[PDB]
Amino acid sequence: DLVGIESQIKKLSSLLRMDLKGVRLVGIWGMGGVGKTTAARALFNRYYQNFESACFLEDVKEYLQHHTLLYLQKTLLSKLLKVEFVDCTDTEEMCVILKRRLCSKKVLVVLDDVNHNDQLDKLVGAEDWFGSGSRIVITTRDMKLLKNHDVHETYEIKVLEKDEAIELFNLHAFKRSSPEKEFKELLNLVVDYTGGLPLALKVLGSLLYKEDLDVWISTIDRLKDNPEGEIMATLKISFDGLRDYEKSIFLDIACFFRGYNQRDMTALFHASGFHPVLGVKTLVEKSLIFILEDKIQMHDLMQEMGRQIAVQESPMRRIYRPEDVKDACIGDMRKEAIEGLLLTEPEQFEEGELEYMYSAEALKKTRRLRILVKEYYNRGFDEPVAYLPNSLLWLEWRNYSSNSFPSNFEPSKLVYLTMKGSSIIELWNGAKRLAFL
Amino acid sequence: DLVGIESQIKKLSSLLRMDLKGVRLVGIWGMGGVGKTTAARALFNRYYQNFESACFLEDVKEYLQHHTLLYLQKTLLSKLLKVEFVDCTDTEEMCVILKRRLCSKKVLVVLDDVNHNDQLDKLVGAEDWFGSGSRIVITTRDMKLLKNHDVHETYEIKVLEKDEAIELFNLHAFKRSSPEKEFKELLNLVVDYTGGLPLALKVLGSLLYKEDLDVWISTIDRLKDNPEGEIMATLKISFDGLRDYEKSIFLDIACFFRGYNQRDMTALFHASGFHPVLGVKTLVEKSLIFILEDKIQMHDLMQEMGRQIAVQESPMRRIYRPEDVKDACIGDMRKEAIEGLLLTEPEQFEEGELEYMYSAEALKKTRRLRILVKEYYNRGFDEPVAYLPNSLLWLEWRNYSSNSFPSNFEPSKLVYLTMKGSSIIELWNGAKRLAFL
Amino acid sequence: DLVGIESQIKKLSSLLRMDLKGVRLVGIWGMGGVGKTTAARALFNRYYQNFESACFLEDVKEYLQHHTLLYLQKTLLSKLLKVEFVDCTDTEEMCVILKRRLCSKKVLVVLDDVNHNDQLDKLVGAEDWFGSGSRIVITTRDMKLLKNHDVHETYEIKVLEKDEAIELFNLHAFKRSSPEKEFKELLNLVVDYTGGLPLALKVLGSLLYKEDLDVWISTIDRLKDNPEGEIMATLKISFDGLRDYEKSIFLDIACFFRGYNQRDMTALFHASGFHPVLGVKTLVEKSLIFILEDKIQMHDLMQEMGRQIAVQESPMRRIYRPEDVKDACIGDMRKEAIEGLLLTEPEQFEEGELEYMYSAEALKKTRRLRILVKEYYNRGFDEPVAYLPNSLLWLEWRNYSSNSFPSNFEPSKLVYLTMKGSSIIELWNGAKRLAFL
Amino acid sequence: DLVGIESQIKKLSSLLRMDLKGVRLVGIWGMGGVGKTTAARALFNRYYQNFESACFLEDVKEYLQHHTLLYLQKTLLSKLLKVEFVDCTDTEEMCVILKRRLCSKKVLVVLDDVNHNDQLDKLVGAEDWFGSGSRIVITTRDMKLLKNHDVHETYEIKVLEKDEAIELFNLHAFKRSSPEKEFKELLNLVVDYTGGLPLALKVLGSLLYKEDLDVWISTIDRLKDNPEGEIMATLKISFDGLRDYEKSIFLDIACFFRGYNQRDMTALFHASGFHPVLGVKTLVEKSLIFILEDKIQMHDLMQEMGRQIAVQESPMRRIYRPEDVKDACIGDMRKEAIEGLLLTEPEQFEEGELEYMYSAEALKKTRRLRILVKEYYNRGFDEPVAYLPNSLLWLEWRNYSSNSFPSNFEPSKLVYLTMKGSSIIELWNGAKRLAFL
Ligand SMILES: Nc1ncnc2c1ncn2[C@@H]1O[C@H](COP(=O)(O)OP(=O)(O)OP(=O)(O)O)[C@@H](O)[C@H]1O
Ligand SMILES: Nc1ncnc2c1ncn2[C@@H]1O[C@H](COP(=O)(O)OP(=O)(O)OP(=O)(O)O)[C@@H](O)[C@H]1O
Ligand SMILES: Nc1ncnc2c1ncn2[C@@H]1O[C@H](COP(=O)(O)OP(=O)(O)OP(=O)(O)O)[C@@H](O)[C@H]1O
Ligand SMILES: Nc1ncnc2c1ncn2[C@@H]1O[C@H](COP(=O)(O)OP(=O)(O)OP(=O)(O)O)[C@@H](O)[C@H]1O
Ligand SMILES: [Mg+2]
Ligand SMILES: [Mg+2]
Ligand SMILES: [Mg+2]
Ligand SMILES: [Mg+2]
Repeated sequence: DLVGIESQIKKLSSLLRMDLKGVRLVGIWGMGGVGKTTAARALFNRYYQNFESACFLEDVKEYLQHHTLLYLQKTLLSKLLKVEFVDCTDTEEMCVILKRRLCSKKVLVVLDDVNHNDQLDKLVGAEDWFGSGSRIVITTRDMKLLKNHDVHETYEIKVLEKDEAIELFNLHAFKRSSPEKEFKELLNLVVDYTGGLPLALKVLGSLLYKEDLDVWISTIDRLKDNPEGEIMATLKISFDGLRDYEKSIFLDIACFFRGYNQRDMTALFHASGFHPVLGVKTLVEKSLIFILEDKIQMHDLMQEMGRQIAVQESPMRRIYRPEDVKDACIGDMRKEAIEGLLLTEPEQFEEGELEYMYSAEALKKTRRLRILVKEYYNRGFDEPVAYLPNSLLWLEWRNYSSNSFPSNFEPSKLVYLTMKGSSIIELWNGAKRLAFL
Repeated sequence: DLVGIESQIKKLSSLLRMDLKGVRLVGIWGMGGVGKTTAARALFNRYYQNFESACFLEDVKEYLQHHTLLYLQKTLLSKLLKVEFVDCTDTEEMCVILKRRLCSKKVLVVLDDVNHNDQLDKLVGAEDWFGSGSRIVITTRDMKLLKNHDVHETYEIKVLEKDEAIELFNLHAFKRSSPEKEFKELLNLVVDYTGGLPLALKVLGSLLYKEDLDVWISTIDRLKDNPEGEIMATLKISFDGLRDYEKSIFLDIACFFRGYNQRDMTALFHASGFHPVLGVKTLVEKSLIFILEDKIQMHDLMQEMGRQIAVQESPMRRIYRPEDVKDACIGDMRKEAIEGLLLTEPEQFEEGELEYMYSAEALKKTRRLRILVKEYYNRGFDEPVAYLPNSLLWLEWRNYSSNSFPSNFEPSKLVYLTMKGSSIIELWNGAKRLAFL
Repeated sequence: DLVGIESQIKKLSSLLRMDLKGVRLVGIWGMGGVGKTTAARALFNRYYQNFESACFLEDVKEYLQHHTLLYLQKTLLSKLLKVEFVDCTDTEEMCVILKRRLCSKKVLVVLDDVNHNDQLDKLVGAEDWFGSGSRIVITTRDMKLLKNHDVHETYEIKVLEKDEAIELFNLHAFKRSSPEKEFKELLNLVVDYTGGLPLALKVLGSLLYKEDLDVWISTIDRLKDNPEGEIMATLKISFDGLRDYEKSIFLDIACFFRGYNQRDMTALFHASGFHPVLGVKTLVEKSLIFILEDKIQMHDLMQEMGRQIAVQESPMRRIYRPEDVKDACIGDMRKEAIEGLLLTEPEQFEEGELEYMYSAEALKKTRRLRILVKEYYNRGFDEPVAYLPNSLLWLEWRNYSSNSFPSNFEPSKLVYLTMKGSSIIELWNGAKRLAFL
Repeated sequence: DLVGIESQIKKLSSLLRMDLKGVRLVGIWGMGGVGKTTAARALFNRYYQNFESACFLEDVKEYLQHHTLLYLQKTLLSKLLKVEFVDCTDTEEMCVILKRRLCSKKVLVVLDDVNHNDQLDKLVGAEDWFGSGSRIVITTRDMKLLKNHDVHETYEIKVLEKDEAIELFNLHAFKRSSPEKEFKELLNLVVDYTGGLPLALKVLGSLLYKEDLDVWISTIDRLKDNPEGEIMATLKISFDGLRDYEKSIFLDIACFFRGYNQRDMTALFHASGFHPVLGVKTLVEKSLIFILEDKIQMHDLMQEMGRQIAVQESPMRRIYRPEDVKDACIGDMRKEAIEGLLLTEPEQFEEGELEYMYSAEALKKTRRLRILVKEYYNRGFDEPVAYLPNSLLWLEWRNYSSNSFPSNFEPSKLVYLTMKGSSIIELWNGAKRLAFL
């Protein structure tokens, strides 16, 4: 029943101001699941009587997946006015027709989802196409398309809060009734799992409906292990579009470095062949990641998205889970595309797979390796390391069994190296290059 | 000519009762091929004159595969009334229009095939959208969508009986004439092969039409070996939708355990990483399996569906057929993804492949193994077993050649173990964990 | 300009007879490229004035690939009559509407391309839907769909003759002008390459248009080596539809046995796991192969279709070309899926690859082998054979270097064995089974 | 604002002449991104008032990807005249209707994008379908379709010049403002990267819009390394269509031989199994390559297209980049499909990978090899060569360490061989065949 929305009509109304002359373009930028269309619909339903004519569209992306762009703009003209479709086999005649016919009128037009600029150029991209008092609202997942246009104001919509999330989930799961004084702990766990994103609340609300308490705990365990693919598909829509390196940057951040320092992240990505100046800016642009106190923290569910995508890959390019380490010991197949590693606690193998993975002869079979992390305290059952291949960019090691680094090691454009081990005599015998740090 | 249908109009009529006031929702839940649309059509054709207006749809799934949901509900309003299409570029205005326009009327509306709840919410999901006396009929393959709605009554439609199946097949194969007193044995074999499911009778009826007796026996042999893919595609439609573990549960049940005990099945699935509380409930929900006397018996054709799907897979994850055992002896490729086994009668190999498969060195190449079944009496040409890898969850062995279990065996969260062998001195030297049984 | 067509209007007219009362169904069955639609159009254009109303469709397959079956039959009613589309969201109401409205009229209706029986049932499948004097023409690639209906007469259309093919090609290549007294030899070679099938003549006619003589010879060489994929796609349309074994039967016939004896072919296919009673009948049914003097001769272009399809396959299951033999000597990859062989002339290897292929140790790496043919006279540089694996079904060997068969050979349900070699003392030492021959 | 276009209206106007009687067909042939539709639109907008009726279409390819050809020509008739759609379920009746109805009128019709001749035949393919004074304009990517028709004149549109490219990019990047006296060097580099092709200017203009100078240099580096896939997709559209050997010819030219001599190129392609008489002619025909001073120079961006396509391939069939050489040293996988090589400067390996690649034992693992180029001066750290496999067609070697060619070398239908080495005693001991040179 539109919970927490009334606080938004004031914010949207304030941006336009409703007393200025001419045309103003406002862009609503979200996250890909947070309330965007519902907010646009609320504004439409409140102010649609002030103008001579108004129109509203949903999911222009799907509309062009079923129809043609010329047809779409054909309907828009026939919606503002009551006239029937006018024949035009050329798009440009239609653009001139919109300019010539509806210039001397005040209208409100809402766009729901756009991804490329020719959409705006063919539909609403102008300044004098509309008369005085007209308002243009464009909803999109990234502000970049808005930036190329002359959008006066923009609004970024954040996730719901604890009280609002609980209220919405309670509304969906129990529309009339109330929990039988035994679901509060489960309520807290479920809502904490999502952390805003009302789409997830809607999906889970319809799932646990007239379901006994016996299935709720199983649902918690499944959600802990499985990403609940239904929401993951809607998030996956935003993933398609990254060209060559943004996927690698996003996968690197999601798999290993979620809340690390920015400067070291840019140093790593620049030294690894990616382009942080472009990749980081556009990833922030598309609301996949956000910067908070010089960190690159993302949403909880987006991390699960990246982890699942990394898992579904025939060559294991990202090993962080313990069982994937076991699968990587086959040999001659998975070594050539390891592209990273993350050693974990050893009380899951019970046969010495962990010691073999970082052994000398195992590391000679891999040739591309950038990230290697070993984070678990030494029990007293470790072995010295020999190879340390000549391709690493990020090094993290716990207690070091060996006396010092091997003499066959070259930094090889290293970036980050911290050693928490308490047994190191000297780092190196001489003074090597250390071009980057 | 709608055989056996007259007994159903009474059952459907009784549920609504036809004398109550307000609106009542009835959900017809079937199996994916049993008569569902035909029953809905019979009810429609019998009671369509009682109401002011009525409408009927087929295969809403396909309709959205060709059109948009907004267009679909646009036609529904234009069907109840004689008015032309009304322009609305937003779905919500259309929902309000249905509520505002057709509230003060009594109508009958039938939905043929739905899969997601937003379909019902956008089309028929309400209580006061329709006037007094309105009836809503929703046909679907699973009652779960009905459960989220306030459906008053539900009806599950079962397969046809022996007499009805024979009558329908005779109608299709010989619409006017009669069998020439030589097809009765073939008639019994063909009808027994299907076992209800009038779709299979329709498919086979049109195939053996003006065909000589010489081809009938060949058809029986082909049907024994081949699953007759045409029907298998319609059943395959229901398979798509299972998220991650329901496919594994269904494949496990179809391949090995069809009529086993429920409790051991849930113990196996819970111990193997799946979620029986969710998977079993939803598989029963989607009418893929049913529970009869604490068993998990399914339909005969669904078993062939699962077996064929398991066969078409580049990594042989399910070996039950004898020739697949031969193909699994290549080595270094099929061992790493064996994920189960089923040894069969040895009078098909004639070269000792069976003894090599369970040999000591063969079992060291496989690391993931949950189910292993060996069911054939010992001729006197067997060999002792050595490895018995440390990953099994289900064990079944015939006469045991070895004296006792190897000392290198750990139960490894075992679940089921029965030994029909008559040569066992002691199970183990000591007392191990045996956490699960 | 419709060459050779006038001889067909008489044949089609004679079948209906044009003086009978009631409704008659005639089915035109072709080959998949021979003139079918053009013949139907000629009959339509000649007799469309005799009836009150008439209609004609093209490529119902494509129409349902873009529209819905309900829409298709909606247009058919609106074509016979001048009335606008009538609303009906259920197909069955539309079928009853056709029966109720157009029963008392005489019409001519032509169907262009159908593949499944529900098309005919929903559109034209009845006897009293049409009034006296109505004619139904159904064009299809296989008579099986006609057989399930009560088609009175059928006509099979064959390829064009030498004179007609030359005339049509000359019309396409030189619509006004004439060859400059130097293209006659090239004309004969090109027309001989196609051998009828006016679609191929149309494709090649538009390709060699205002092209110099220098490119013509290159075109002949390319056509000799390349199958000219454009026509191959139209033929490929018919390939899709074979379920599991018809593809294997067709590939076996195209690759090796084109003009062999029928009885041995059925013996091979029955002994190899296929079903000749079904496969051969339906392949003849779909006009892929035809029987002439107890042979299985096919069209020339269909053989190139099968050969190309066999070539495009990552596992080399059909080796007949000489360079594929070289590619099959890699080892451990191609042996496990050889599924046949055809040794050819040895003056293309010049390094002894041919002798290695049939060597003893090479044949132990293959386990599935049915067809093996060795047809080239012994120069005096051959070696004795040792293994002769225990899976063959068809054997053909030239001059035999060895004295007799190896003692480790079992017939293994052999079917065909002829030996043209002049050096054989005895076939076997004893008397083995020889279950099939 | 249509920069540089005014010089084109005169050229197009001159071809028709605008004073002749009858109908004339003019074909505009471009490159796949150069201004073609905009030029056609300019001519339309200037001369559309002279005729009774006129029509214009865009992207007929997409129109048939969403609609049917019959529907397309249905709209064309309803555009010239004001009448509503006329029912016709057969295309041929529609063609006769166009001939019968609009013959006695003068019209202007523009086709935007065609790929197959039946499009023209069904729409505009005739001479007397239109009255005196009618003009037909057909825009297409290749003149071959025009050649089959009776097109009187053709116009090929070239890329923009330096001044025009700078003006257009400045218009897109700064529509109102001007560069802040610091972007001139960046302007020159960006425009030089594209070299005409206004589509690339449009794409890059919208990307660097209100972007700081810090991101511009990163964009230059990314464009140097990445092909900017957005434009590459539009160019990729033209790639689809080449049948079997044109792709191989194009990949060979793009990867290695861009500005080489024509005659040696045709000799190589003819000797390698391709058909230069067909392949070269049609590649020039489709405006992928052009001939300049007996060279095969292409556009700069098309070379990046070919290089990227060659890179995205699981079997490395084209090794020219230095890191791909490292990836090709795995062994037993990449050797069997090397199909060419290009050795580069050795100050990128620093471990001796280059010497191993051309070593004796490495070359025995490859069996298909046509092109091998080694272009870097000998530092004094090279090794003699032994194998030189018996399959090469093109040889290029720098300073030769060995005394002479190995005695196990056969020319093997060699084509090109130049040796810049200064240490060669004799080419061969005797006189071998040397069939081709
Ligand atoms: N604050 C809220 N109150 C009530 N319902 C909400 C709220 N936020 C979201 N929803 C519901 O959850 C769903 C979320 O989709 P939403 O309307 O946000 O589209 P969207 O996220 O803009 O679409 P996309 O991001 O894919 O373009 C909607 O169906 C909406 O009904
Ligand atoms: N009892 C019956 N009498 C006569 N015909 C039947 C009977 N049952 C099924 N059929 C025929 O067999 C076919 C089975 O399809 P049915 O009408 O059951 O659709 P459905 O199974 O509801 O579709 P789905 O399950 O894919 O949603 C129908 O075409 C119907 O004509
Ligand atoms: N005898 C002929 N005279 C003139 N033209 C012909 C002749 N036979 C075929 N053609 C031309 O060659 C083409 C062959 O296609 P045809 O009309 O035979 O369709 P079809 O083969 O029935 O289609 P399909 O087999 O794919 O269903 C047609 O476009 C037709 O114009
Ligand atoms: N000289 C020019 N002046 C202004 N704008 C141009 C010029 N040339 C191209 N453009 C713009 O760049 C884009 C290039 O596309 P264009 O109009 O050339 O279509 P096209 O290349 O004919 O399409 P295709 O080649 O894919 O069939 C157009 O949108 C056009 O607006
Ligand atoms: Mg939205
Ligand atoms: Mg149904
Ligand atoms: Mg046809
Ligand atoms: Mg264009």
